[PDB]
Amino acid sequence: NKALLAKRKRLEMYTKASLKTSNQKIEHVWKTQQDQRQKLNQEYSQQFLTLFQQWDLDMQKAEEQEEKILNMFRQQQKILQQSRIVQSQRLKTIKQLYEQFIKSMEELEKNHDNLLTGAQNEFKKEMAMLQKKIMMETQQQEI
Amino acid sequence: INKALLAKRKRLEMYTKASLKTSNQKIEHVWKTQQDQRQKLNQEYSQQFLTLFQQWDLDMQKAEEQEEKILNMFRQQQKILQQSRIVQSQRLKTIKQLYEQFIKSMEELEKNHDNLLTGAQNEFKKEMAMLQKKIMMETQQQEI
Amino acid sequence: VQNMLEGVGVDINKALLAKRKRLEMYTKASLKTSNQKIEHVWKTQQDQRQKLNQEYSQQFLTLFQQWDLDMQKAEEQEEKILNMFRQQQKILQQSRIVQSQRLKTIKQLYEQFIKSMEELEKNHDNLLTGAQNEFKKEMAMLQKKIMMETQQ
Amino acid sequence: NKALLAKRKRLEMYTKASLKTSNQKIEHVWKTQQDQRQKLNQEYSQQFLTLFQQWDLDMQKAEEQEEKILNMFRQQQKILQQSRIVQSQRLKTIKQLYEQFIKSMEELEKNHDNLLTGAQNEFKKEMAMLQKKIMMETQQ
Repeated sequence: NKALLAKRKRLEMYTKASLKTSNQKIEHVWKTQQDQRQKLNQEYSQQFLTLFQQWDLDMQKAEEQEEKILNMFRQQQKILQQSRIVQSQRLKTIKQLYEQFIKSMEELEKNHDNLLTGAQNEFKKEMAMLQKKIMMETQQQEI
Repeated sequence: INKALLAKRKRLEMYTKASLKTSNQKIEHVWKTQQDQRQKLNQEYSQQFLTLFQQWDLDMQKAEEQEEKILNMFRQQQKILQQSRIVQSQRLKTIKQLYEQFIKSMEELEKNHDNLLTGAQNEFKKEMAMLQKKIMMETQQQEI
Repeated sequence: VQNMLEGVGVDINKALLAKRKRLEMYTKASLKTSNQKIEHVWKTQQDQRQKLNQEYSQQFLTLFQQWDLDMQKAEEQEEKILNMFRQQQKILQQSRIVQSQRLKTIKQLYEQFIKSMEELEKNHDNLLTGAQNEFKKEMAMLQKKIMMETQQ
Repeated sequence: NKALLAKRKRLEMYTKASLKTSNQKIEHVWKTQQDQRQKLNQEYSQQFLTLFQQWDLDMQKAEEQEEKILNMFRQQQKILQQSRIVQSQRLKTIKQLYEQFIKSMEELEKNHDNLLTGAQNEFKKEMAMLQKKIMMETQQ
């Protein structure tokens, strides 16, 4: 009976050990599956993170280049506006110079008119004197 | 005799006066003609220059209007370029957030599943232990 | 008497075989059931992971479809910007050609004006010469008349 | 009659000289006035020539600057275009990576199904051996 109980205890210990091992092997299958699902998620998350980081950097570069264009345009828009302003001033200058030219010609005409009248009056006196000389030197004297 | 001589003299003097008056008037008409032609020429060109200046002023008014349209067009194009960048950044944020939500939902599901699996595994262990205990008790030699 | 104990032994071995067969049948059935229950937990978990994937895939598909449509609209906007610019670029280059012509026109009219004044001066020189010569013929005729008539 | 002809010739010579002198003095007034009109034209022509030259140069620079703005616009139309192309590629890349991810998870599910089946079958063999051992040893 001591032998009987020793045999029973031996079989019970072996059963306990066998169940423990068989269950642990199944537990390792769950852990493997879980490891592989997490590994797959980590691999794709790294790839998505790389894409999102590259996209964010490209948007930062695009913002930087917009700033460069705005500055370039600001400068060129000022030069273009000034070149139009100068042309409008040029038109005003030519119109004013033309009016000045016409006015100078009118002032000169008035001066010339008065000088010509004086010269014409002298010419008339000279011609009258010439005819008076001819008349007096040819005319028959009174008897 | 002297009355006749003086009448002849008076006649010649009147003719001389009339001739000088006419000859001088003809020269005076040359001055007036020259003056007329110079003024006519100035008036003709002034009218032409005025037409050109008026047309030029209107064309400068149109050129300023069109210059404003093309600069506005560039500024409007910049608005489109800037907006498309802003929308892209929003899109990136939306996709990034949806991806993080997906990963988080999978992690939450894993935690729920872990607890459910532990419970099921414990029941399985009890059933296997019960099965082996049944085999042992039904086969074993009884105490004497 | 020994034959009896031996005959008892056969009935013992028959009983032993029957007991073993019964336990083997029960074990087979129990392992099958216990494994099936675990398999169902696995299938449930797998169903819920697939359901989650299907739900997110639908949401990602919506985002990608909306993005594709927005790129089609952006291509439409880009085409209108070009077309409005092409029209405006033509009007602007035409304006600049006209103002170039205006400078040429004014420069030519100015040169024509100066040349006309020079030509008029030359014509006026001939009108004065002609008038002075006519005056010189009239004075000679007048003197001839006075001379001839004062001798009479 | 010799005296009469001498007198006439003297008066004719004087008249010719007087008309010549009087006309020359008027001609000089005319030439002076003409000189002053010609001088005035030359002064203004110099000023107009300067303005026209400067205007021509300013129109050359205005043409070049307009060209720069039109060029700047054309360069941005290319950037807005290359923005649309890069976006479409980016969308394609993300969409493909997402589909790959979903497909990989489906493939993993199928592999995991086989790992569980295999483990369950090994477990069944282990329990059968264990029962056989208990049975054989409880009789001996």
